[PDB]
Amino acid sequence: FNFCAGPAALPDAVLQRAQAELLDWRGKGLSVMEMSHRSDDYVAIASKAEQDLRDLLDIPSDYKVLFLQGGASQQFAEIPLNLLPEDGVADYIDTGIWSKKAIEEARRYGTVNVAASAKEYDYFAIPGQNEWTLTKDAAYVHYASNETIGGLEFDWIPETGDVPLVTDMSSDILSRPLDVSRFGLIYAGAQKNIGPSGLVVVIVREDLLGRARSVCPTMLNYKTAADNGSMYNTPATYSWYLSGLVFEWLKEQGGVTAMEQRNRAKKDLLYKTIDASDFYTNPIQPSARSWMNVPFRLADERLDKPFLEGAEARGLLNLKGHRSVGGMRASIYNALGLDAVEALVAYMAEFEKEH
Amino acid sequence: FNFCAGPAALPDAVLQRAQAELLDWRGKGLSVMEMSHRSDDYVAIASKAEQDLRDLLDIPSDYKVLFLQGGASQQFAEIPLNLLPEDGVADYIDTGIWSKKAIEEARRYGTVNVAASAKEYDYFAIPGQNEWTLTKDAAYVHYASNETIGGLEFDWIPETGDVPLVTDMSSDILSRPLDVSRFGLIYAGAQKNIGPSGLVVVIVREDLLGRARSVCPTMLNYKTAADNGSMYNTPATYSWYLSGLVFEWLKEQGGVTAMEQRNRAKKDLLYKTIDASDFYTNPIQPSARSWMNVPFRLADERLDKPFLEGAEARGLLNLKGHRSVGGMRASIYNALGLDAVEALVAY
Ligand SMILES: N[C@@H](CCC(=O)O)C(=O)O
Repeated sequence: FNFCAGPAALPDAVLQRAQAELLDWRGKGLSVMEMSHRSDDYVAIASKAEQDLRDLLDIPSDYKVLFLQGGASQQFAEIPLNLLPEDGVADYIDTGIWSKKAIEEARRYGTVNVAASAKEYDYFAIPGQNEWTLTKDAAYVHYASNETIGGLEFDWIPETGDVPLVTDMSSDILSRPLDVSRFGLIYAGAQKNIGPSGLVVVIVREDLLGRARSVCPTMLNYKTAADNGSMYNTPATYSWYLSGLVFEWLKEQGGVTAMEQRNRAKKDLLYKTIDASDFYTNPIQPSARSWMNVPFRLADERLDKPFLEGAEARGLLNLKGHRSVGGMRASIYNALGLDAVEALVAYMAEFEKEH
Repeated sequence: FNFCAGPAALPDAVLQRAQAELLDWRGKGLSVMEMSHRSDDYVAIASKAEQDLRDLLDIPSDYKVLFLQGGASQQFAEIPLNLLPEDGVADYIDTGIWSKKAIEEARRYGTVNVAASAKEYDYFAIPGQNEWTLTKDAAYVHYASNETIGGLEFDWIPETGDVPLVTDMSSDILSRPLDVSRFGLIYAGAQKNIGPSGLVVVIVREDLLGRARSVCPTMLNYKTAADNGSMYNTPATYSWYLSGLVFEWLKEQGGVTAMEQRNRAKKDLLYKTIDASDFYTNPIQPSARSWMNVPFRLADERLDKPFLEGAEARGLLNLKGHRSVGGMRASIYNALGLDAVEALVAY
């Protein structure tokens, strides 16, 4: 039971599958690691991963789906490099640490307008859109769907008229249905629900491609990736394959509709437990409580060490909160079942009783 | 038996170890795939990978060793972005496809002087340095030590004074001893002679860092990966771990001197076969014949189909040449034993 915020737990079945065929994929005598990315076998693996992702999220045909490298952090530069004209303005929304890192990298490429900030609510809530100061002809509006450390998540899709929406969904993509047509670009570092580290998925409106500024590297150009099936150069071949295994696994589990029902029940159970007493606390207003990342603290912080030691004594790993916040944090991505949250909540009850 | 140009086959010992501990690395109930890069277990893996590499090539202490993403191609932009002042000049050496790709990308960031071209020699030979037109005040000199497609390789190191040497060693790194101190920057896509795709190794003089131009992305700034142990953000954790297994394996095999002895054998054996008859042809002059990639044409190109068939028949796979090349090519990287070249010369 691995509650780590990222890289995240992979489903057992996915790792078992990758393991069983690691030396000899489909009896061909080759690891997927040993495959040329231009071989028929690898092309079919890659094309199927792309298609399975379109199927999962019902991605419209006028979106490109890219499998890139460099982590979500590299997108903080790739987005304005591709989508922000040199004299333009980008709107950014600040809801915590990751949306602030995106902001900082964009300033190096042009003018950023920070159109809203959760600091007015001490990051316990997201400012409603009526408080936003959007720029009329902004090149795009950027926000982080889910702040992994802060446990703060959009339940809703911002209305921005004709300005393309751009969203970091690294930590909650594929956790529930998603109306992709609302967005100009969706991206996700894979190490939460998609899969293996390094890999990044970018889902982008075709009509937004082709305007990368001249200083954008070829390898950071969306149109170049799109035009070459994410194989302009050598891709992260094993990582791309693994994410394919995850997409297949997701489909067999009942897709994003099923993840929604499961993730809602998981999130409800843990929040119910925390809200029950004043021994555990989560200060995030219900309207923006993340389904994926659940920070909480104990009333008496002197009990942190015992809590974590006991948690590790049970099978409940990596509940330690990010050092910026302290306390605890249960990350409960797609790969974690209700049994995981059941076991956590059972220990939390046992612990409260003794203390 | 895998004569593929990329990626290299991985040593069976490595893949078997990777398979055995994919779910439960050293009894911790955890996949390396699921380890945080900030965790102590993964920190030790990554440090040991770095250190083993440093040992393997005898990298001096004033070199940073970076584990990056995005393929060797991405270095075509990262190099000028970090090492080429906007008001400056870079010398590039053209010996074939990959060194020309590197040139074309560089031109987007400043002035590029192509100081030498194998064009005059139909890429059958490398122009000696006295034919070169180096720029005295150059930020660096870039060349590819091994042109993977063309079988064209340097056996000598350019002497460029106080101008930094920047070299693409994707296909030949770790195949022979290397005098790292001669270079400003070495980079290598891991897929070619190490095995893991995506990952890139960059080996760069400390004193070259810190001068990247304002438009350089944070994630493509060498100083950034250098000051953060290649972990400013999440690295390609699995590929890094894999490459570490390969480094461990290389030490067990006698390291890089032992690789040199083995590769010279494989190289010399295949080349002996081709120079024996008029049946096969390699046009590359002996002085620049690659040890790593060995292209050869058939006297009757209309008989190339039964060359391949009888090869797919036997164990010998992936011998067809690049779309642009036309013919055959064998890649005899480190993980390929003499028995493979033995097997090949027979059929
Ligand atoms: N084999 C599981 C871990 C099992 C456990 O310790 O709970 C995994 O790595 O996904």
